Amino acid sequence: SLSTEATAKIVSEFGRDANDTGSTEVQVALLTAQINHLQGHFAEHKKDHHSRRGLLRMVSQRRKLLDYLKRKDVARYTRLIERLGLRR
Amino acid sequence: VKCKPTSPGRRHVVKVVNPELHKGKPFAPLLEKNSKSGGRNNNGRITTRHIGGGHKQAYRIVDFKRNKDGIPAVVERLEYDPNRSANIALVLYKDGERRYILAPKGLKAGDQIQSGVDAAIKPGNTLPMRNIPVGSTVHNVEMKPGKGGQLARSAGTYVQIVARDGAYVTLRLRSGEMRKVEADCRATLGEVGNAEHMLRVLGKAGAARWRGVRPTVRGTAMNPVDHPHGGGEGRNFGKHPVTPWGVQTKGKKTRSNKRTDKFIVRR
Amino acid sequence: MRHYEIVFMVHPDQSEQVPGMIERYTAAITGAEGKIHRLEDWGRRQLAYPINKLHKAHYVLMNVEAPQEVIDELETTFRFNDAVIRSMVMRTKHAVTEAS
Amino acid sequence: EIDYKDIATLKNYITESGKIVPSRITGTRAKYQRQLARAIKRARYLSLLPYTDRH
Amino acid sequence: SMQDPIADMLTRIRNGQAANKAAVTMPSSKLKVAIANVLKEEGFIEDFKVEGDTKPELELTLKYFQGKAVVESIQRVSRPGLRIYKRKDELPKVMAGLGIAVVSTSKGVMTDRAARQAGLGGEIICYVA
Amino acid sequence: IKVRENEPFDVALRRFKRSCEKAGVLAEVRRREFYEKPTTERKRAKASAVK
RNA sequence: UUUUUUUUUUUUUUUUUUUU
RNA sequence: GCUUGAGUCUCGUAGAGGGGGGUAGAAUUCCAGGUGUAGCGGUGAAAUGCGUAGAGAUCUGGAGGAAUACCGGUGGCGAAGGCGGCCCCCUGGACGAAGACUGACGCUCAGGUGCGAAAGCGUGGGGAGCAAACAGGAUUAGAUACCCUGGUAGUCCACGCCGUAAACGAUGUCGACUUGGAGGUUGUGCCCUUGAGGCGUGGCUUCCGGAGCUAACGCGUUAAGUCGACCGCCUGGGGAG
Repeated sequence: SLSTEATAKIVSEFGRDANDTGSTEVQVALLTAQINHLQGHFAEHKKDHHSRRGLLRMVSQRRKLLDYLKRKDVARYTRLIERLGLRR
Repeated sequence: VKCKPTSPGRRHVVKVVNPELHKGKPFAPLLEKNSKSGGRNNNGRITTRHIGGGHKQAYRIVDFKRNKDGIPAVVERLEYDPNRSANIALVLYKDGERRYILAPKGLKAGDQIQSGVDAAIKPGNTLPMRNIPVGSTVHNVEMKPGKGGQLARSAGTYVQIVARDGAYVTLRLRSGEMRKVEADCRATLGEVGNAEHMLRVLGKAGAARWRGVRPTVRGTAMNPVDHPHGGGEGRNFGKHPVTPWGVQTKGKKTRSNKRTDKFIVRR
Repeated sequence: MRHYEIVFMVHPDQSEQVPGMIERYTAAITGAEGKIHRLEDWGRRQLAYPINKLHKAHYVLMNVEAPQEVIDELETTFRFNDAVIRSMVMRTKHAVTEAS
Repeated sequence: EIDYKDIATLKNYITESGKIVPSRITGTRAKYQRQLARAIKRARYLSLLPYTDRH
Repeated sequence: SMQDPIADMLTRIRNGQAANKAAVTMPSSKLKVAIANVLKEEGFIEDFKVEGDTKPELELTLKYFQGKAVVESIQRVSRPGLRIYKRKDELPKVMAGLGIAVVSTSKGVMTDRAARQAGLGGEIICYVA
Repeated sequence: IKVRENEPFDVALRRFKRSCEKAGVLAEVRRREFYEKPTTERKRAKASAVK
């Protein structure tokens, strides 16, 4: 929902060698920048609940893909949180 | 009370749940341009307006006329007025001056205040109705076309511009919608400022009706030295009108100057 | 740039007012940078129903590649115009560029 | 038949009660009929297909 | 079928074998191919084959006698968690002596008879009769 | 819904408006309409007509 | 799929055994 | 280690839109005055108003209240409900696809979370036309009535405790089920597209087919015949909601 100024910068920062753009630390950096962008414009339209369940569903996934990553790969998980916080 | 900020009364913890709880609308000093209202009734001599108790009136807001039209302006604050329940606000005009204006609900930002012949349609001081569109809200209405504001307050009395009615003879209002007055009168827009102070009871009492006056409380009941009734023994029981002048329907008017009412469907 | 197919009806006999009044409607469309696929003087044509009593209109149609920021302004400056009988707006499923 | 210049030539499908007849009579493919239906709709509301006798 | 490993093995030999076929074919599984084997070697089916060896399919020649299913009187009795482990003399002895059942235990899948004679209890897969 | 007669010897050419507008419009409305129960009835009638 | 030409008419007691 | 259950991108495609917005159009009241004179509504039969202070209607001039009449369907969507014109914004669900990226992050749920048809509480009203109550004229074995003019509430609802009953495969979760064959529809691969669709083929839906199962109607594989993960309800009269 944000621009390719931030999202090429997410791929550069959270990838590891080649084609990582949809990989687990890139998808979670994605989803934490995308919420944090939607949190900038959700301030508008005043009746916006048509929109909102997206923002809500994608934060429940951010929490969930973290619950998964801990179990899968403890290095991946623990190095991710010192860049993005998100343990919530 | 269903608007926001609604400001609700407390829990039942004390004798006063209401009055109004609004933060952010009393300030001091009473700023340079002000005045008061004088003594008790003193009409000269045998006073006709009953029960009195007339101390502490007290201060009023000195801005009428308000004809400062096309000089643009901006908004420092909004306040209260306890004489009218009103949402009155501090308007700095960009020539070099500060006023007190009868503004609607949340007209601050500090906004884009400006009015007059053709120049604007915006939030606007006092605005001639012949120059501007149709709408529901109007407010000021110069009561006859050069006199001044019919409504000094934004208390919900929606007076409503109709479009092409009768050559400029607009407004669709409260007790007689064929009031028929010319669109050469001035509006402001609009009539909802403080709903909250008047959509609910302030008190049984509160300060508004005991620290500086008495309201009505009696006329008929007790002592026959006044009204046409009624013996004693707690009985009364009779035919007792409001003499010589009548009550629960009759009308009072025949003739007067203006007297433009034209249909007045009553009820 | 929605492809607004907009039909507007002005007063029938004002053949001298309308050539310039299209210039006073297009002036909102160029402002937008939006653009005219077709723009039709339909003439003094008769009416389906008795609206605004002179039993004809001066019909104008256009097909504008213009954004949503103009159409409530257009709607207003047709509606506030006491010479405008009725005015209506269709949109999208490509552009029309062929006359009627 | 999606747009204007063809429906001014197809007013044959208007029966005398002033309405658009069910295609039993010629037998058209669904895509083409469902195109012409929307070409007709824009021509209705714009009076370029001037629906029944007095309008 | 994954909610009950390996139960569909007993339903599929009922279905196809009622339904006019001399044949049925499916993906293989950790108990099914031993069941296929015992069903032939007792003779309740005519053959079985297994095919695509490196990731194989499992194929049984059903016994379409009179157009009715041989495995019409069948029941798969042991279910998820609520297992049926029975001692070497608690085992099935059904149809007044004519038998039989198919089990699994400490030597593979086998008939209840061949289990009783090896002197072992086990997992009661199905009452074949 | 507007229909001439010519030479008018009481011609009675006025007859073709029975197609819908004059004559068919009474399906709903008579005093009174039907109000409840006419909606699935329109498509119920499609089955009585198969002959 | 509009279906008010008047509203009502007390309890009984009939009752050809039986296993098949 | 995989079968990729699960998603986020990429890329497309329409309708009676979850919430705020803009709002297109018959009748017809009753009036300013333009008229024809006595008759207009109403019924199993007519009535109380009414009529030389003219029964409507019908023009012209005006003041108010604001359904969706249909390309509208021999139909379209939807979790139910439940909207009928079209549009601007928030842009539900989806879900037809070159794929990319991670490998069960999964299904299905009780207490709760939301939603919640009838109805009361509203708090202030938006105050057509019809019609419970309202108000009678009338048909009178009593009508405490149904008419017929007159009549509100229901129309709908900002906003929110709403349980809730007829929202029944008298019925969830579903994967394997591959005799099937016939329609009703939707999207789509391939054709000298001489073509009413030929060869195909999923989805949405219905039709209604053996071995079995089996009373009587017949139901005949996804359907009750196999196989199963539970969050359940199931304690007999009358005691009861």
